[PDB]
Amino acid sequence: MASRILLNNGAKMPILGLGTWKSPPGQVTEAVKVAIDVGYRHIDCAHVYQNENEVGVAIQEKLREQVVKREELFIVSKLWCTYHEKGLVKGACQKTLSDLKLDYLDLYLIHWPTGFKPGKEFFPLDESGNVVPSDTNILDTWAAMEELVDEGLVKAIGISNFNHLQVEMILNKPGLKYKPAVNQIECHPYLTQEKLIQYCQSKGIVVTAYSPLGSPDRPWAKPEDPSLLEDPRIKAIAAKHNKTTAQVLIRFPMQRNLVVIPKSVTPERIAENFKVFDFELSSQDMTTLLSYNRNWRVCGGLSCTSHKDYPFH
Ligand SMILES: NC(=O)c1ccc[n+]([C@@H]2O[C@H](COP(=O)([O-])OP(=O)(O)OC[C@H]3O[C@@H](n4cnc5c(N)ncnc54)[C@H](OP(=O)(O)O)[C@@H]3O)[C@@H](O)[C@H]2O)c1
Ligand SMILES: O=C(O)COc1cc(F)ccc1C(=O)NCc1cccc([N+](=O)[O-])c1
Repeated sequence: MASRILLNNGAKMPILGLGTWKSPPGQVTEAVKVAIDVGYRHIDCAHVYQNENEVGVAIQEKLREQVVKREELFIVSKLWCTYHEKGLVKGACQKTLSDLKLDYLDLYLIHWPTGFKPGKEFFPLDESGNVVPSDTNILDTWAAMEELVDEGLVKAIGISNFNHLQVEMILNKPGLKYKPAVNQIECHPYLTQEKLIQYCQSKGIVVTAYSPLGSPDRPWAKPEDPSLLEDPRIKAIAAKHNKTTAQVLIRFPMQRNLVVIPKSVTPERIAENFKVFDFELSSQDMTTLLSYNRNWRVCGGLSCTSHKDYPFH
């Protein structure tokens, strides 16, 4: 298992990265420092996570310390929904760059296909509680992303939470200049994504799996929800291989040619989660894990279901 995957922009992307959604601002600097110290070279970020400044402190310190060189890091961020208009994309990218202490991003994603009304609120609401859409579509937002490549702000551009038809819309865009390098989607044994993964891979788009552990710290968790880390069937595979359940859950997407971005702020788990390059799941293990699919989503976007571009109908 090589550590990097070749993207369709000619650059290589580390297949294991550190997630940062929900990482508290007072803990994420040390989390990223530890991650870099123990071998991580890819950090997944977003403006909406409200902690990019603190992620950036860690990156800058490790560059200053010469623990790593900038060209060895692969830093990803995402354009939030309230910045889909053409005139807002560059400034949104530049705010993320400033916060992360970077001159360029390795990859910048459209975070969700849904555009929302610009303003201070990340979820602008009407008086009845619906999110207020923007009238800017995915194709014009994509053209604005292409400009960022042509200005040197980002090395690669991609998409996130785009369904099959939305990916195809991008690929079929009149005058398309750069194909998306990545589609970052939720993926784990309860949401195995065979159809969307095969489509993206067949077009040369690399898939990144988010919430690979089932996001046990998601803010909307309910007790009746299934739990990957506690599933006896997955624990049994881990025991057979003398690895933790989390390690199995991270290795699983790796063997599907996916990138995977487990989140932790716990030093011992950050290190544990990286120790996944030294064992192999069998084909039978892989098919068994795939069999657990139930189309269960951490990020279901249930408050966004009437948006013309809601992705999960
Ligand atoms: N593009 C998108 O729309 C989108 C959506 C969701 C997520 N993402 C990205 O994907 C990343 C990962 O997804 P996620 O944050 O939803 O959840 P996740 O990575 O599936 O799970 C994170 C949770 O698992 C715990 N954990 C981590 N390693 C563990 C281990 N070895 N043993 C036991 N528990 C462990 C963490 O606890 P501690 O931190 O307390 O250790 C945290 O509670 C995000 O942080 C974000 O970067 C992107
Ligand atoms: O979107 C992520 O990366 C994780 O989830 C969130 C993180 C945040 F910091 C804030 C909000 C979310 C969240 O609600 N994310 C879910 C979401 C967002 C936008 C649109 C949709 N949609 O289905 O169209 C869904």
